[PDB]
Amino acid sequence: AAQTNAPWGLARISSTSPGTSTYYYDESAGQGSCVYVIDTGIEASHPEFEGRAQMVKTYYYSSRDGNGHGTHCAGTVGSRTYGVAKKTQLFGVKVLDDNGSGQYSTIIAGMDFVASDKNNRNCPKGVVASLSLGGGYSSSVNSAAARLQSSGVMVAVAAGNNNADARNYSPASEPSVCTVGASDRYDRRSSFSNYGSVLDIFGPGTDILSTWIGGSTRSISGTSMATPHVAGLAAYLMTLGKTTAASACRYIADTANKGDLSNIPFGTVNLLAYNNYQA
Ligand SMILES: [Ca+2]
Ligand SMILES: [Ca+2]
Repeated sequence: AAQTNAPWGLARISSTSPGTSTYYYDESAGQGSCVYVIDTGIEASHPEFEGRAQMVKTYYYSSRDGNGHGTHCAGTVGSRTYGVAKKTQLFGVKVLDDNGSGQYSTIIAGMDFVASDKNNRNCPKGVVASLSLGGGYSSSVNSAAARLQSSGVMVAVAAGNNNADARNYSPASEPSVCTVGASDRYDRRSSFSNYGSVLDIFGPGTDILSTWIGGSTRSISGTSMATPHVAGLAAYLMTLGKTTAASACRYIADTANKGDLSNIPFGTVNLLAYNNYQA
């Protein structure tokens, strides 16, 4: 299948070179996989989700996304027009309030929730979690991410938007998960993206168009935007049977576009997520 006039980041992960505008993908489109979006929530009634999204847990007074971040990033995972894996099932877990903030104790509880809730869901091709959040280093937050990964969930996390070494941020600095940096449409590291030896992969992160609350759309930038491209790609590749939750991050790094990015400091991987699609 091919989506013409696609958002640049979708086209970028289906191409060996920048500057294309078609997103090529296998029709299976992540069907049978499930992706938890752990964020501000999901506006599940947005037409772009086609009924494939639902809120399963909130830690505040409502389940509604009053912010937009969670709806945006879920749309990059699996909305019809803006998503990588267009037939996946999306579950929302609201660990951030409508101002986009959350306590570490709540974030940890949300990850432990996913590790157990997945056992109650029908996800025959596997389970992914997308965490576009982060803050200062916390061994307790890292441990919670490691637990989620160990339980059988492919965990993708943002490297952070500080233009610094990701070793000082959590859960980015936890080695056992998939830590995602951000790139722009000209194959430069996004000027805000963290770096360091703990990064596993880069994905598109500058000027990412996706769903927004109020049934709308908008374009925003961050490593928070890059992470759902990798989460969607993992769900897409697990549905195809090419990899599992335990090895998906390694498989994506193995099959990435290598050496394409500019302004990558020595010691950081030069790997850009790529779906290797051949019609
Ligand atoms: Ca290339
Ligand atoms: Ca890693």
